[PDB]
Amino acid sequence: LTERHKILHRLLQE
Amino acid sequence: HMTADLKSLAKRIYEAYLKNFNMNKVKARVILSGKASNNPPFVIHDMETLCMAEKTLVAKLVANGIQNKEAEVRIFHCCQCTSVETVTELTEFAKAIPGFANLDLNDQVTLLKYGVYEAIFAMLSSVMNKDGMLVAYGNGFITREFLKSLRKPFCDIMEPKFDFAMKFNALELDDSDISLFVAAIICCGDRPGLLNVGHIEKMQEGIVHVLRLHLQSNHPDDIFLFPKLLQKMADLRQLVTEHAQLVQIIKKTESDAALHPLLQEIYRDMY
Ligand SMILES: CC(C)(Oc1ccc(Cl)cc1)C(=O)O
Ligand SMILES: CC(C)(Oc1ccc(Cl)cc1)C(=O)O
Repeated sequence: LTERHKILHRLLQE
Repeated sequence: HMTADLKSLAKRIYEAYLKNFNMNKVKARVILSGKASNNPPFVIHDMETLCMAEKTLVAKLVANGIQNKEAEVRIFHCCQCTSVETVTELTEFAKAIPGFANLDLNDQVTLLKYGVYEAIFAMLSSVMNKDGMLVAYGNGFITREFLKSLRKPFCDIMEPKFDFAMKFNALELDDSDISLFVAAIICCGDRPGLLNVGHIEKMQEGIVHVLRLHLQSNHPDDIFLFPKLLQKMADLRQLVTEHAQLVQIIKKTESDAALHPLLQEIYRDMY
């Protein structure tokens, strides 16, 4: 589900 | 009654909200009432004023391949950029909610995927009145009637948001209410595909509990304000479901209306 939401995933980790 | 740990949860949610959202209700109402300044926002009410406003945005429009698209496509390219910014702010806001960052990363994505546009349309009410909405960080005001005047289907995008906003604004919420409301929207145990539903439901219960006690104290005469907001949460899920359907229709029948990549992954496989 994180492969399908790369940008969201990046902002969340940031 | 409201114990110390509950007051603290409400305070850090309110502070996270004031830190992360450039535009909020107190600032928007000052602009819309025009009681702090005789220099009102530039009004976009027809094609000519749109094109005047776009002379200012030229370098940004030419940044993408947008300056020569149809007006409908240019308008909602700028609305998308606003959405992207708000999603970015909402992501920071969520990570400041106690317990959100502890969740599995998959669950953080799911909560934001399904939550952000419910939060977006709730907070959009702050910058709307019956005649239009503030744009460009409060410097512009685009009229409701101009948006209704666009061609199908672009004229159908915003009017249901105005409809929600007029009823939502009649509740007279302030920023302290809205921050808790938005936090309740994000920490929703219902979302499709959530893994640790028990633990998220727990988290939501505490926030919704603080919301209820805060509302009873902040709006004591509006006895059923909490039930009204529960209903507004249901209305937002339906508002967003229909918005997603319209976005899908536009994405299939409109060759020139590209979706920003961040919004693309939000909408993909949504409803
Ligand atoms: C509110 C907004 C801008 O609505 C639209 C409308 C048209 C398209 Cl193509 C994409 C999105 C959004 O979802 O961010
Ligand atoms: C004024 C309008 C309708 O929308 C926006 C939205 C956000 C920004 Cl930052 C700039 C413009 C436009 O220029 O087409």
